[PDB]
Amino acid sequence: TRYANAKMLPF
Amino acid sequence: RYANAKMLPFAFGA
Amino acid sequence: MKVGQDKVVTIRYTLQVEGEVLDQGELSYLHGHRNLIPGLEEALEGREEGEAFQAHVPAEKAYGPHDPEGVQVVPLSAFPEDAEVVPGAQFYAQDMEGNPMPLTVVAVEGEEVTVDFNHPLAGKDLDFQVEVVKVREATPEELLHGHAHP
Ligand SMILES: [Cl-]
Repeated sequence: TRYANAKMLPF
Repeated sequence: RYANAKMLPFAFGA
Repeated sequence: MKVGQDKVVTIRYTLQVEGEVLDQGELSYLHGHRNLIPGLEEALEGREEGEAFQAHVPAEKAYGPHDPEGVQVVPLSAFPEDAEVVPGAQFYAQDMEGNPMPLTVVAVEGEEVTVDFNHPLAGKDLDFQVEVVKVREATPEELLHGHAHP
């Protein structure tokens, strides 16, 4: 859907 | 979209 | 005291999808503020403390249907370098409003990692055995916050 130029973060 | 996503009992994200 | 609006309700539950039981627990929640999936909430409304019952909740009334547009692919660039990108692992990303959007990673294919933004239970109907163990009036502070304090 929607995404950004930011990295994912752990659990 | 996923307006239910945080509802209990099994909640996706916190 | 019966389950109703602005009452903190504590219940213990068993969840079955198709025929497989997938979780069991105890939870307390604030009734009437959209903190519990609607189908469950509707089953609980009016129940007296002590009542025990079985409830079937269709997906539309719990977690919704699975959205195909919710499954996407982004470079492994985006993932952290300490991190383990493996089927099943769970991460968050950032929406345009700035708010986190969670995901569960579905498949890793070299450079390309495919993830799923749907709720894990999306599209699946749910079966419940539920025990209402306590209903209490909500505290002012719970009311200002919108949630039972656990
Ligand atoms: Cl709550």
